[PDB]
Amino acid sequence: TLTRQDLNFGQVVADVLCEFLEVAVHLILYVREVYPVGIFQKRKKYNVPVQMSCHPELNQYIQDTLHCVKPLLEKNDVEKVVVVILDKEHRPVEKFVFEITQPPLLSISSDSLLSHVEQLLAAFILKISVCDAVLDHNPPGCTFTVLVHTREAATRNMEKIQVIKDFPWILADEQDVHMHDPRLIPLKTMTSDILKMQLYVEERA
Amino acid sequence: DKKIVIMPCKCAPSRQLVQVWLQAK
Repeated sequence: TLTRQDLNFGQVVADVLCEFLEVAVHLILYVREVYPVGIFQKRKKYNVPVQMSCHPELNQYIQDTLHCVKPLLEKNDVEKVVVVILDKEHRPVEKFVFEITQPPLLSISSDSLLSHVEQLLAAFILKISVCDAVLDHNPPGCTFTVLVHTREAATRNMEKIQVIKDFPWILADEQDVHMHDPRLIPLKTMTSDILKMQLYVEERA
Repeated sequence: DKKIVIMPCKCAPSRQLVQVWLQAK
């Protein structure tokens, strides 16, 4: 396995990341109390406790969002997937940044993602589970959205609306993309043979 | 050079819609 393309053309990493992002997003929504705790049930993933919503439409929304993220991952068009927490005025208060690098060549010397996927991804999940300790209290009535930072260069004349797998997406406006000099809180970094991923939170200063 | 950053046009279900579903059982 010399190359990224050897792992089913990026499909393996995309699938593993989408499975991971779904569980991480649910856990974020729980620990930050974006939704009432009563919709979340306790499950196990990566042999560690996780908290997953049983609300059908919220579930489907998260899945639909990640269904759009998957092809972007496969074509190596993702630098970040960000869970953005918005206050009641719709201003970012907090961002959970999953910064992803998929180099074209596998790093020979790093540990095998696929042999240790449980342990490696569990470590992120465990940091999310207890992150409420290190973050500020969010104001009441927060919502979330998901921002995808792509590898694509912006062109002068580009349509704001971009349809992906039949769902309309939009170029993110400065209200969401910009936080004024946020405080950066590191949670976890991993370098594996196939994937480099860093999780950190940006909080409003 | 700036890259394309995108978000869904539609919001996730509101907290209140979920509260109502929960309270209904």
